[PDB]
Amino acid sequence: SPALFNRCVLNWFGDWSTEALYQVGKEFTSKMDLEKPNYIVPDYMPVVYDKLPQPPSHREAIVNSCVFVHQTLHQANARLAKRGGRTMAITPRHYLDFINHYANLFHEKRSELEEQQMHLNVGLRKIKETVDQVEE
Amino acid sequence: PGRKPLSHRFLRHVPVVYVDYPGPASLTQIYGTFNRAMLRLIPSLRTYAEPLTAAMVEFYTMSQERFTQDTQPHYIYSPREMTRWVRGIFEALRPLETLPVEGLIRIWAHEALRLFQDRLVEDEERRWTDENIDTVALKHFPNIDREKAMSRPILYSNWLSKDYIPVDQEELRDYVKARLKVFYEEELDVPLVLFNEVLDHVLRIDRIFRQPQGHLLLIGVSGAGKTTLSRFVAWMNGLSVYQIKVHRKYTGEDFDEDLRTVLRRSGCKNEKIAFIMDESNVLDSG
Amino acid sequence: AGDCLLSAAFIAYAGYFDQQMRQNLFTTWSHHLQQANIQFRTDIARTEYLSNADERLRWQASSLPADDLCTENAIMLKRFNRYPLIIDPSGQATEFIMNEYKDRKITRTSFLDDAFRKNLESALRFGNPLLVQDVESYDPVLNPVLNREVRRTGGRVLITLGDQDIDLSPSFVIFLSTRDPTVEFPPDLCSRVTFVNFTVTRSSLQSQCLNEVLKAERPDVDEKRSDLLKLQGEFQLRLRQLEKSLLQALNEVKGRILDDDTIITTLENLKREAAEVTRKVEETDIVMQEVETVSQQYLPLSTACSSIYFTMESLKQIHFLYQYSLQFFLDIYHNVLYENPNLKGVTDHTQRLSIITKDLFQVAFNRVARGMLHQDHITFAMLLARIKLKGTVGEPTYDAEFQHFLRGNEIVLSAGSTPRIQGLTVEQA
Ligand SMILES: Nc1ncnc2c1ncn2[C@@H]1O[C@H](COP(=O)(O)OP(=O)(O)O)[C@@H](O)[C@H]1O
Repeated sequence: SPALFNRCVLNWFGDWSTEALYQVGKEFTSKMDLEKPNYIVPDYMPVVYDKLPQPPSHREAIVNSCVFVHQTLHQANARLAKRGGRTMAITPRHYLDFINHYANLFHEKRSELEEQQMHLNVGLRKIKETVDQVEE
Repeated sequence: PGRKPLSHRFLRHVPVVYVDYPGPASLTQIYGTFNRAMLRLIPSLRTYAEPLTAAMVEFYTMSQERFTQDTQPHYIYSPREMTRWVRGIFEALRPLETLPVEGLIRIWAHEALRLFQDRLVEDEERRWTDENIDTVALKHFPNIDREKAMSRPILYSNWLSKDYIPVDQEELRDYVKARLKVFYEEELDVPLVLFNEVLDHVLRIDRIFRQPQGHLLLIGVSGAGKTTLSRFVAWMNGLSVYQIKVHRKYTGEDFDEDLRTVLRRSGCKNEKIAFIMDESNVLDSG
Repeated sequence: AGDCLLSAAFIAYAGYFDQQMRQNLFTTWSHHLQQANIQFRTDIARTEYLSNADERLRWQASSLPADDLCTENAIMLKRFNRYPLIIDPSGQATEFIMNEYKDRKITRTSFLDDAFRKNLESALRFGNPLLVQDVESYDPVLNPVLNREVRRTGGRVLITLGDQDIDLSPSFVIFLSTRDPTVEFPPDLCSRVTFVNFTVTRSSLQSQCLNEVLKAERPDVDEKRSDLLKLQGEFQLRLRQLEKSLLQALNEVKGRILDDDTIITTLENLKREAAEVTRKVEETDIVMQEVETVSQQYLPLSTACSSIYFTMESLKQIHFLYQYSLQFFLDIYHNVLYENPNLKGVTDHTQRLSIITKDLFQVAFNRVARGMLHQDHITFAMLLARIKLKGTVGEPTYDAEFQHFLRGNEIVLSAGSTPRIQGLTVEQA
């Protein structure tokens, strides 16, 4: 409607840019433990042009991978619409859900691995005790 | 669209005339009268009223030459844009006093960005608009020194200080981070991160809310964050939010009733209203 | 971190896409994490990483088909943030999702009925699951629960629907379900749901046919591949469980030498089991190569199967009487694999494959042509001929010749049509 598009002030609030996606990725993945001192720095993979360090670290590389997979879904929809069609649009809410799934499943798997390792340690200590017992 | 041709049986009685958009001379006269009325608040800039209009008229002109409805449906321009321009400058100049021409053109450029630049889609059009703003400001006012147009931030906010003053980008970023902190605590538990353009649009929404204007139209993909930012800015400026929860058996008289509820609650009672609704709330052209 | 990212991207993004598109998306993501040196476990399988055996067995007992697509979709319905929107031509998904939520009294409704609101809030109060069909005519008052808006005031969560205010009861889940595969949802609804696609395609049917062949013809390849899938999660959980049994037994016995015989049998069984697992680990990539070789051997048959079935569905274009379902082709395929007189005593695997291919073509044509007009018999025969030509090796594709034969005879070359010899006539010329 030209009358409505003319009668007020119009603001183009487009889809989140790459920098916005990258900042969301950092802030929503801050609480998880992604520090890998022994991360061998690779080369290439330009997705976001303003990497905070020129050599990326583990956390920044993973957030870069998240923004890459979002861009990959965008490209997949573009290609699928080009060849035939039948495509549903992807919104930043999908990115938020992706990050939420990543965080929750990461905490779940890390916690179960710590539980298994702690059970392993308890078993080791108990078996050391029973070895002492059989020696006695 | 939504318009139906009149029957020839009835057109025979009624004469019709075409009132096109006012020409450059007519726009110049009308908005020069508005400017001359406006700048009498501060007598120090009365002599820069006619050229100020000329610059706005020229900017409107090449904004209309390009940006046709073929490029984008929302790319429409009317003297309504100019009246909002004048009203915004007047609202900004209302508290300002003994203002030199520096501030006059600073707010003029700010309003130019906030009317002819934020509605754009691609970056090239945005930079073309900014270049034209700078070029027109230099063309009509070449005695002014170049400290106002090259200011890239060029952002305003009443939040800091007491009246509408230019603010610093990072000094405003920290402030709005603190306010959004306090916000997510009160309603909207889901964390909100503050990046660059989200700061831009919250500033634009605040600017449109402060003026005695009627409506904000937000265009963008779903889930990007228009509604949450509108609610957040309404939270800052103390605007109550009324959301209409439509359904399948929703009818037009319900829209009439909650419309009149909004009008009474906004006019009979002085408390300000930010009435928010989406496409799902609209069903028919009524 | 890498495998977690891959799994999250799969369960959050890779919905509504057929198996080949999900696989390509996963391959692209894994290739990027390889470029980023992000340590993700190689050749990881998402079917059992996100789910151990128990709930797979429960889903199978809950009327769910054994497809990899259906397994991944059951994963998606199991772990979700946005409420799912199930797309399914058949009724298998709805039956599965009702049988899964029978204990928590899931209810049936749709958008069209006038009582949708009533049981909507009725399920909202008691935390009752709610499946609702016919998503095509979307209902807007479902918006504030899809957004999961929570007005928690006074130490208790609340929700607003229309002019009503309602108490949002925990353990409440809604599953949107549709029937028509070809529908275009608006972006506002698309953003609020995690799309789950059950539509069968060439990719999905190819996967089912290949899996069924590997189960029937070569059960040893099937057991080796199954062992490969269990190697990542299932064997380790069994190992931990029987380790816990060992620890409990040691505690109850307190390490008596008199009971050392019973305990040493358990530890020797433990050592044998561990040796078996390590032998599987040390022979893993050999097994992968062998399974890859067998899958490449049986690949053309599955492609032929998918092509034949989608040819059967396309037969409805000629005549309204040629409606065929996936169950018809599955019955044909089961008859060819098992009830085959030609496989009474054949033992050579390549010979068995060739006989299955030939008899599949024969039986499919025979069953379809029995209920098909006589003037159309040669058409479907030519279609199966094209399918074999695409599936056979050592022959050119004959794309240009077939294109001319089909539609290249309608091309503009009327200029220079010489009468030539008296035998040739104008249309012949
Ligand atoms: N800047 C942001 N940072 C984090 N999350 C955001 C931001 N903007 C929007 N969201 C998310 O979007 C959701 C609501 O989106 P909404 O405003 O309904 O989108 P739309 O206006 O397209 O309907 C919220 O749950 C919120 O988490």
